[PDB]
Formats: sequence, C-alpha cells, structure tokens
Amino acid sequence: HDFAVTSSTRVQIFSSRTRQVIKTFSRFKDVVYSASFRSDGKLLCAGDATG
Amino acid sequence: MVLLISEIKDIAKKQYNSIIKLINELVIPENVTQLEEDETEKNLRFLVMSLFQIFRKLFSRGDLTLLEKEQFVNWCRKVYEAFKTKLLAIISDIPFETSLGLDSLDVYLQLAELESTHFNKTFRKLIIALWSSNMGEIEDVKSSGASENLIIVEFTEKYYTKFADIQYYFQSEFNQLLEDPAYQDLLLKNVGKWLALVNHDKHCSSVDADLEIFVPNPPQAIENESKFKSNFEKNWLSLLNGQLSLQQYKSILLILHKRIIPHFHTPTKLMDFLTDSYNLQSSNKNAGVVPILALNGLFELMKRFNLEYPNFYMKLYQIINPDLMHVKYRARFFRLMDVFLSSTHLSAHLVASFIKKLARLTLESPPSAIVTVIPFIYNLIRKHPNCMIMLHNPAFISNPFQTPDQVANLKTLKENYVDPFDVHESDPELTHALDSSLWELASLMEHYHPNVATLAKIFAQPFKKLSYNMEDFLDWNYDSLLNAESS
Amino acid sequence: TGTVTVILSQALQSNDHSLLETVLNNRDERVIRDTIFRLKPALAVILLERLAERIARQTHRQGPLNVW
Amino acid sequence: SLVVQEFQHILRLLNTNVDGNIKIVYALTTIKGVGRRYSNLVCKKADVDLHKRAGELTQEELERIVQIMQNPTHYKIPAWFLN
Amino acid sequence: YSLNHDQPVENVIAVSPTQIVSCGGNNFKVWDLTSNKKLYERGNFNKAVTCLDYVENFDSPMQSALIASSLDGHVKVFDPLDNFQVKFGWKFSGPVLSCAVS
Amino acid sequence: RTHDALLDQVKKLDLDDHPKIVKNIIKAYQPKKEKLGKFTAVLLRHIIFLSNQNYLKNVQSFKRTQNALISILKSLSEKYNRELSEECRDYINEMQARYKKNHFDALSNGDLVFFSIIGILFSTSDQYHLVITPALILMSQFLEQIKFNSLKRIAFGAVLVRIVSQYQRISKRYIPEVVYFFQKILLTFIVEPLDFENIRLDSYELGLPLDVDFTKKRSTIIPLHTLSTMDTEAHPVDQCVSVLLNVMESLDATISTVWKSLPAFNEIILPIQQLLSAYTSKYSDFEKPRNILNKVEKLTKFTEHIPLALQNHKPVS
Repeated sequence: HDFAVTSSTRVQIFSSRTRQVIKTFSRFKDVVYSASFRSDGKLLCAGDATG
Repeated sequence: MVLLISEIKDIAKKQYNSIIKLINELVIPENVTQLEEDETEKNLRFLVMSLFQIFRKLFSRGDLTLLEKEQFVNWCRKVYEAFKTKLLAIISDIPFETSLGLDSLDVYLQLAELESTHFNKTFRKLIIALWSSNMGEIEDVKSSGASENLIIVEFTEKYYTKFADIQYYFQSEFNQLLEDPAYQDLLLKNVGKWLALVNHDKHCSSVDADLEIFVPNPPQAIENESKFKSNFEKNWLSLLNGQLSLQQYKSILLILHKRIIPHFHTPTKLMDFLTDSYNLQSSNKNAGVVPILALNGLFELMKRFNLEYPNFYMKLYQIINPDLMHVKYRARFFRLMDVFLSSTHLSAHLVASFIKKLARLTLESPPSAIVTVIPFIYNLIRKHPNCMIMLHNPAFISNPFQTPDQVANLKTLKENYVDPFDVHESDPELTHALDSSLWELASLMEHYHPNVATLAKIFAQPFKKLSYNMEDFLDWNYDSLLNAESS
Repeated sequence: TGTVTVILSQALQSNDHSLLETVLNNRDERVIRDTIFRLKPALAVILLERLAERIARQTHRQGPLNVW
Repeated sequence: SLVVQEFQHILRLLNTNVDGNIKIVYALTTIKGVGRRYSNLVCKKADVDLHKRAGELTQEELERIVQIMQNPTHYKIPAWFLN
Repeated sequence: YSLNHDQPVENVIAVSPTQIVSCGGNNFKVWDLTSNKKLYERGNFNKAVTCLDYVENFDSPMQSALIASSLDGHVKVFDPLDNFQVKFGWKFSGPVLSCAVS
Repeated sequence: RTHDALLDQVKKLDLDDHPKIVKNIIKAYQPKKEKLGKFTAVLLRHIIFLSNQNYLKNVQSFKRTQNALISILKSLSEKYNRELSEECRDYINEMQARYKKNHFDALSNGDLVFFSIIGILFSTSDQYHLVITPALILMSQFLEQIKFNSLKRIAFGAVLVRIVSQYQRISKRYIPEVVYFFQKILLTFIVEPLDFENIRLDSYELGLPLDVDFTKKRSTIIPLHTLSTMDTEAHPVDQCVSVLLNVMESLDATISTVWKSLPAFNEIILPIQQLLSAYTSKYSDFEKPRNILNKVEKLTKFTEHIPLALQNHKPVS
C-alpha cells in the first residue's frame, strides 16, 4: 500500500489508494541518493551525499 | 536648374496636364540616373535630389487632391510612374549614391503610405528593386557581417525594425516571392541581403518589445503568431537550401542559435540542419570551426526537446582543439563546456581525459585562453574530487618516518614509473589520464604573467571554496587585460 | 538539404508512435526522396511495416501516405 | 548518460552573508535588522514552502523576497507591524 | 566471477533465481548465472536506460513483466517468458530517471 | 628642444652623423627638469624615427653613434624615470591605436628597437613593473596576433624572441605564446603537414627544400633587421636557412636558460620533438637539430617525471 521516493534533501512516502504524501523525511543535510525498504516492511534505509 | 524650374511650375500649378508633364519629367529622371551611373551630375546629384523632392511633393499633392475614369486613370498612372521611377533608381543604383538612395527610399515609403491610405503589390515591387540592387562592397562581406549594402541596410534599420504589420506582410510576401520561380533565384543570389535584413533582433515574434504601426489601418497583421512562424520557417528553409557560403553560413548559425529559435516552428528540420552542420568536418581550416556553434544549437535543441547524438562526449573530446582557442567563440564554447560537464553521470576517466587535454591546451594556449580555462579547471576539479591522486599521488611523496625497505621500494617505483597517458586515443574513457600528473600545471605555476601566476597559486593552495564566478572570469582579451593593468 | 533521416532512424530504432506521427505529418516529396535515399534498408523495411499498420488503423491517413 | 538538474551554499543577500544550509524563515531572521514573524510572514507573502533550506529558492523568488521586504508598505504590511 | 557489460552498467536485477539483467547504456543484456552467459540482449531503447524493475506472479494475463525506463519518459514493458519481447510502452515528455511497479 | 619636430629638424640640419653630438652639447648646456624631460622625449622619438628611416651607414659610422645615443639615454634615464615612464605609456597608447587601425600596416622596427632598449635599460627582473610587464604583454600580443605569412613577419618574431630571451634569461619566465610561435614557424617552414593540423598556420607558399649546404660560411644570424626586414621580399634559400637557424638558436638559448628549469619541458617540446624528428628524417644532416635532440633526451633522462605534490599542505593548528 505505500512507496518511497527520493528527492532534494527529502524522502517522501506515498499511499496507494490516496496517492498523497503520507510521510516526510527531511532530517538530511544534502540530497539523498538511495532508498530501500526491508523485507519486513518496517525499516527504510537512505544513502545520502554525506557518506 | 531644369528640375527646379519644373518643381516651381508644378507647385504653382490644365493642372492635371502639368502634373502629368512633371511625372513624365520624373520618369525621365530614371534616364537621368542611368546617365548618373557614369557620373552622378558631376558626382553631386544635387539636381537629382531636388527633382526627387519635387516628385515627392507632387505625389503628395496628387494623393491629397485626386471623364472621371480618365482622370482617375491619369492620376493613378502618374503616381505609379513616380513610384516606379523611385524603384528603378533604387534598383539600378549600382553606384554608391547615398543621397539618391535615401531620396528614392523616402519617396517610395511616402507613396506606399499614400497607396495604403487611398489605393502589397507596391511592396513586392519595392522589395524586387531593393534585391536586384547590388554593390561590390555589399556582395559577401567576408571579414564580418553578411552584406554591407546601403539601401537595404538603411531600409532595415529605419523601416523594417519599426512596423510589425509591415514585418508580417513582409514575410508573407517573401513566401509568395519564393514561390515565384525567378525571384526565388533572385533570393538565392542575394541570400546575404535577407541575412543583413534579419539579424536586427527586433522582429515581430520578439514579444519583449512593441512595434508601432505604419499604415493607419492594419489589415489583420496579428492574425496568427504561428502563421508568422510558418512564414519565417519557410523562408529560412528555402534560404538554407539555396546558395550557402562560409561567412553567411557562420552568420546564419549565430542567428539560429540566438534569434531564430524564438521565431521558428520546424525544430526537426532545424535538427537535421544542425546535425549536418556539426558532423560537417572537412580539411577546410575555415570551415572546421562551424561545429562550435553547431553543437551550441544542437545542445539547446536537446534541452528544448529530448533527442540524441551518439558518442556525444566522444565528439567533444574530438572537437576540443587549439583552433577553438584561436577562434573568438571560445567564451560561449566554455559556457557550453560548463553545461555539458555539469552532468552527474560522468566518470573519472572522462574527467581525467578532459583535464589532461585542457592541460596540454594551457601548456600551449594564449593567456586570455589561459584565464578562460583556469576557472573551468578549478570548478571541474572541485565538482569531481576523484582526481586528487593525479593532482598529487600519495604514494610518490616521501616522509622521514618510514622504513628503509619502503624507501628502497619507493625509489624503485619512481625508477620504473612511466607516463601512460595517450593523446591520440579518441575515447575519453580509454585514455589512461588517471596516472598522468600535470607537469603542464607545474609550468602554469611557472608562468610569466602576474595574474595568471596568482591563479596558479590559487591552484596550488588547498581548495577552500566552490564559487569561482565563471562568467566574470570567462570573458577576457588582450585589450581588456591592458585596460585593467593600466587602470 | 532538409531531410529528416536521423529522426526517422531514431524513431524506427525506438518505435515512438507520437514521434513517428509528428515526423510523418510532412508531405514534401523532395524530403521523402532524400530521407529514403539516406535511410538504412532494414530500417526502411520496418518503416514500411509501420506505414502498413497505420494505413490499416486509419485509412484516412493514407492519402499523403500513399507516396511514402 | 548525461543528466541535467537545477543548490547554493553560504551566499550574500542585502550585504549580509547567510548560509544555504538553514531553514528559510530563520535565515531571513538572521538577516540583520529583521526578526521572527517578520521573516515568517515575508516568506508567506512571497508564497514559498516554509520547510525548505536556503540551498533552494533560486534567484527569481529570491528577488521577490527582496523586493517585498524592501517595499513592505506596498504589500499591505500593517503599520503596527512596522518597526 | 564477472560477466562483461562494456558500457557503464547502471542496474543489476536478479530477475529469476538463475537469470539476471544488466541494465546499462542504450541496450541491456539478460544473462544467466548457471550458464554464466547472456541468454539474450535487447537494444531497443533510445538513450541510456536509467531504471529497470521486475514483477512476477500477480493478477494479470501476463505472468511476469519487466519494466525499463530509458530517460525519455519512455518506459517499456518486456517479458522474460517471451525472451524479453516488446509487450508495451508509455512515453512521458520529461526524461524519466526512475520507474517502479506495485 | 621645446618641440620634437623642431629639435628633429635642428638635428637633421646640423648632421645625421653627429646628431648625438649636437644633442649631447644641448643637454650639457641645459643641465648646467622640464627642459631635460622634453629633451628625453625628443631623443626617444628621434632615435625611433632614425631607426625607422635609415640604416645605410655601416657599424663604424652608424652603430657607433647609435651606441653614443644609447649612452646618453642611459645617463638621462639614470637621472630621470618618471617622465620616461609617462612617455613610455603614451608610446604604448599610440602603438595600440596604430595596431587597432592597421593590424600589420602600422608597426615599426622602431617599435622593435624600443622594446630592445627598454629591456636593456630597465630592471627586467621585476615581477610587476609599470613599464616592463605592460610592454611584455604588448610584445606577446605583437608576436601572437600578427598573421604570419611572410619572412619579414618571421624576422619580426625572431627579434621579439631574442628580446624576450633576454627578458627570461634575466627573469626566467615561460611563454606558451613563444612555444606556439616556434611551432607555427616550423610548420610553415616544412609545409612544402599530415602530422600537424592543430597549429593553424596562415601561409601555404613558403617552405624548405633540400638545396642548402648549412655551412659556417653560410649566412649566420647576422641580424641586420633594419635592412634584412626590408630586403627579405627577395627570398633565397640562404636567407630562409639563416632565419631558420636564427629562430632555432634562439629556441635553444631559451631552452638552456629557462626551459631546463621548466618542469614540463618534455610535453612543451613534444610537438617540437615531432617537428625536429621530421626535420631529421627529411634532411639527415642537421647537426644543430641533432644536438638539440641530444640535449632534450638528456633532459628527459635527468628529469624526475614523477606525479607532483600540489595538494600537500601542512595541517592547521
């Protein structure tokens, strides 16, 4: 029911029926590069430009 | 003289018969100008100018004032004879008669206004005369410009850059005239006339400013901007298909890059023209520089719509050459370099190849080119910090606090070291420029100019910032440097 | 000259229907001849197949397309 | 495989040097002479997202900010709000 | 062991327990690990392919589907059961950077 | 004295052979500030005018009086520098007015000898100068922007190279422009091609055939510019090989003075290396090019040719 999109210093969680910004991640300093969920569907991991 | 006496008689004035006689005299002034081709009345043409002013005044009086069918036919015939005399004087003005050309143009403009207010065919006849006109210094100005005319250049600079309605009917009548076969060949011969008439940058599609109206009643000249685009594109495709030369080729490339794009409607035909231009690579040292503005147009084309050019960075590596340094378009070409190499998918091999090519270029490049290439090198290195090894190898530097075994190993490594960079290799990814350091940047350190040496010290010192203001450190010349040094 | 060869080849390599429609919108016979002269044989073959399927889909489009 | 995009570090603004790594309202607060809700509502009137960092906001909305703040009375700014 | 994708590969996707896809540059090569060799390869894309995903065993007439976006808004749907044959495509004006399917 | 034209007329009426004597007497009478500054202005203008006009008299009747004038100039320059620098700046401004009006038709061997005397007189070793560095970049622009298509322009470039060789033997700097000049001159001499197209030369009419003896009695540098540059339109292979050996000798002198210290001499000389290898493969009897290749090979053997340490700075406390 949800998916994560990377953007400028910002990671956005969208729903499927609603297709709206459900969750906001902005605690980065610079632009994010990678976003991946876990098999259990709880943890999302993001690779940023800070290493 | 006789012209002044006829002027006085016509002003004082069987008034229709007197006006007809004056019009006959002003048509005989076509023969007067024909004799003036050998000698313009002792190269003064003062009598010719007085006769032209008299004819203009008589035409104005006739328009104001005028067997009704016979009278109307006679008046129209006199007006048309005066207009045709002016057009023939403009057309046959092979000699550089500035005053005569100005008088003919003013009379033709006044007659056109009078016809538009009381009576398009006159416009096309006028353009036919102006394009049949030709001057020796006007044909294919090679040092600069397109066509150093007199009559059509003044016509453009004080008549074409003012009236948007006249611009619209202008391009429509060129479309009609190009469909006309003989005058299509006339335009093919006088290609540069249209170039000189079009490079003035204040056309109708330029909505940045407004153009005032000539005719009191504009006959729907704002019918369609896309129709204006279609006329523009048809005229331009015809001219680029017919009778191209080198200087006109460079000028049309410039006008395409800067001004035509806002005025053009067949971007795929511009694509084909621009890719032919960019792939145009011959042994002509003068024609080998077109790819610069060709790639400028191609890249702004890619930006406006998403198309491709295979082995793009291959072609950039090939096209980077000291001839670019010697040509004066390298400032815009470095803006192009910025907007290409600003991509985030480029690699260490590509950046090393480009930086080594530019290092050889600054080893052998003029100081203005040196101060253009310094900001590019600095910003490229800052954006891709992966080239710190080639800026300074960490293994090749020494330190007292390490074992003699490592001392001997370092000595042997330095002995067996060899520079593996390849210049002839056209693949930026395949050139092994990662291992090659910059002895050329060391020479730049050991430059001769004070400002260039200070920029070299900036290179040598650790990179502390990112903003280097490429635009301000992008346009410099010998004269500019001398002005700065004197100031 | 005014050909559209590279656009035809690109569209046939990646069969973009919208791009191919926009590039077949033209009807200038000299450009047709110049294109097909400077077009690849197999690319022109698949181009002919595309023309066939578009005539089948919209026989009304075949008018200017009868000379391609 | 080139890709194009559309960020700024420490940058100058009205002779004041403010970072691009801090939220917009508070960067405008640290702009000398102006304060908390002054900055908040100048951002609101300039019509920009308040969660952004100053690395964003390219020059055209930058200059809308500058012109609105330097012509406050000409944008329905109340006098009891004015300094 | 390694399998050569000469042009810069930007995606590697284990489509099946025995087959993988190397998605980089203009084309993309579907390799098999057990044979250690490319079963197929498709170069039907316009510019460099930027993203590629796979979906399998879902509610559909087609059992498995392979999506690839190639920097044009151009997303193309192939299928491994048909040797990665062209099945569908969409085109979006902006050059797409990523694509995904539920 | 008060007017340059008036004093030049007085000197010409008195004598061209002892205009130096007349001017020295006048200056001695005057020194015994503004007067002597005007004298310096007229003397500089007059020596430039004389260099432009006439050099028919030999070394024993013209070079001696020119050197006497040079000594008088040394005295007045040791006594005054501010007015001399100001007139140098004016002389600049008029040079670039002339050059922008006519790129090649408004230059002078007078300008060349002015550059030479400026280099001889001033402390050329200075990094920045109100006179040297302006004239330095002006000289660079002169040698770079001239459309090299004739032997008189080639000789102009050669004398400019000699003067900047003095400049960088007393200052030890580097000129990518003189490197480019050397490459362009070599390419236009051996155009007669396939291995060099990035140099972008200008003339396809002059070359170097295999009809030269290159002996010592063959015309050496022997630079009589005030005669060679205006009789060079008649082009013998002896004059061509003389100017070739002149530019080659200046190149070798620049090498041995500064370019050995230059770290990138190898990649500076690589195009020149290919040009000289073509020279040897074409003629096979060029001993001076052979020695040049030997020297460059020695420099390649002795150079470190190791990646540098540009970004090695000490930590901050």
